[PDB]
Amino acid sequence: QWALEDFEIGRPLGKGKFGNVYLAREKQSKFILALKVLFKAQLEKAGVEHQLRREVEIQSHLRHPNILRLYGYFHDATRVYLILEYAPLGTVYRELQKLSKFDEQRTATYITELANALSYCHSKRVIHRDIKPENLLLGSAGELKIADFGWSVHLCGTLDYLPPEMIEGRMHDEKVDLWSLGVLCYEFLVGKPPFEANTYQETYKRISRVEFTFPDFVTEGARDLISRLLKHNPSQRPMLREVLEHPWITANSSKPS
Ligand SMILES: CCC(=O)Nc1ccc(C(=O)Nc2ccc(Nc3ncc4c(n3)N(C)c3ccc(C)cc3C(=O)N4C)cc2)cc1
Repeated sequence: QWALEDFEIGRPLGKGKFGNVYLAREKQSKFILALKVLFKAQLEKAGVEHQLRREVEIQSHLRHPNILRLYGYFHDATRVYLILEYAPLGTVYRELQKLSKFDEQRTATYITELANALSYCHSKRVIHRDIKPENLLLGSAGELKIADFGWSVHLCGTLDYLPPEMIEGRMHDEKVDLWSLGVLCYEFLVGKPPFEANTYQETYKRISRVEFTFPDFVTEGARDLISRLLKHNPSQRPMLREVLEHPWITANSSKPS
């Protein structure tokens, strides 16, 4: 059992189409968290009510330090309420806007944390998560959090992290997450994703043909990891544990492996 009157509400942390996210506090415990408010009107008007309920079941049964936790959920008259972990330091995207680009040590550490979280996801038969920087949150210690369990709260950015097999409407694997990592790692180091262009058409062209280059300052190890991940055909992409044990990752990250 949970009800709305069990929570004090503070400010909106994000406003969205399918719903909003609020800072909140359970009244008895005084414990800070977040309350996602989704409108049933707009959930049935995309036929996803039982696509949402699957994600609720997915996220509630995931316990991982780098996955945004789902404590519980309830419904009133017309809205679904998700009781969610609050991440005090905001989106990885914002951090990247401030710093422009990340250094090798933070990048590799973030990539470690994602890879662990994703390996865990793959172990629970969860073969894909979205991990664009806007959908990755930061905990109180700066530790990275996969937050995307549907219906998020945020130039050609839509295409930018999609692998060829998806843009091309072919079948897509657990290897999609590897392409995403490739894209993130590049973005962290460079401050731009690898296939950015002024038109969707051009971005497609570059994704499709895997055409990208590195600025001078990117080191050969970083270049090696990224080139290993950005492969057109997904079966050539390395396994998640080849990422956790890559020379550049172990050399530069703090979180062990
Ligand atoms: C000049 C511009 C600038 O830097 N200006 C600025 C101004 C203000 C701020 C700022 O206080 N931003 C901030 C700080 C903390 C959070 N935490 C958070 N914790 C948990 C969240 C969640 N957000 N929301 C919205 C999600 C967002 C995405 C996804 C996929 C999932 C979630 C989600 O499910 N939950 C539960 C959010 C926002 C930062 C920067």
